[PDB]
Formats: sequence, C-alpha cells, structure tokens
Amino acid sequence: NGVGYQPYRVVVLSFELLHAPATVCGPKKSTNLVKNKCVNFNFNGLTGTG
Amino acid sequence: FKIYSKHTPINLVRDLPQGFSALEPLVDLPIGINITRFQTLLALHR
Ligand SMILES: *[C@@H]1O[C@H](CO)[C@@H](O)[C@H](O)[C@H]1NC(C)=O
Repeated sequence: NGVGYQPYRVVVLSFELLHAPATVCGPKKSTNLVKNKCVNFNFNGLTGTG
Repeated sequence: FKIYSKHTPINLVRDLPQGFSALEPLVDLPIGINITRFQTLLALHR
C-alpha cells in the first residue's frame, strides 16, 4: 500500500491533577555514602551537615 | 487516611482488660475523599 495509506500505531498519554497528594513521581539521582568526614547530606528532604 | 493497630491475647473475654499499650502505624492512604459515616461487615454460613 501507499506510504500515506500505511498503517500506523499511535499511543497517547494524558494528564490529570488533583489536590490529593501526587502518586506518579519519577526518580531522582543519588550518590554514594561517605564516612568519617565533614559533609552536607540530604535524606528524603531532611537537610543537614556533619 | 491513616490506620494504627496492634494485637494482644485475652483470657478475660467478658470485658476490656486494664493496662497500657501503644498502637503502631502500618499503612496510609492518599485517597483525599471525605468521610462522614461508617459501617461494619460480617460473615455467616447459611
Ligand atoms: C469535603 O468537605 C469540604 C468541606 O468540609 C468541601 O470543601 C470539599 O469539597 C469536600 N470534598 C472533598 C473531596 O474534599
């Protein structure tokens, strides 16, 4: 068949939002843990140094 | 919508015992819906 008449598969994704807490959250980067030295740390939103 | 529970045996089934024990959390719900009334579910053979 012609190129314009060739069958194509299409996938569509849609968005909806609510005041309830969000449930679909993609990952974030993370590094390796270090011992016995002064260092800033962030653990699940908890921030500190030591 | 948060749930707390614990389990303990009983040998004085007639009424609630004395003492003190704390409830631990086990599961949470992000549902966000409104709740005003509640009921219970039972089971029986017939
Ligand atoms: C729940 O009740 C509040 C007022 O108590 C109302 O504003 C809200 O629209 C109701 N529904 C939800 C889903 O929060």
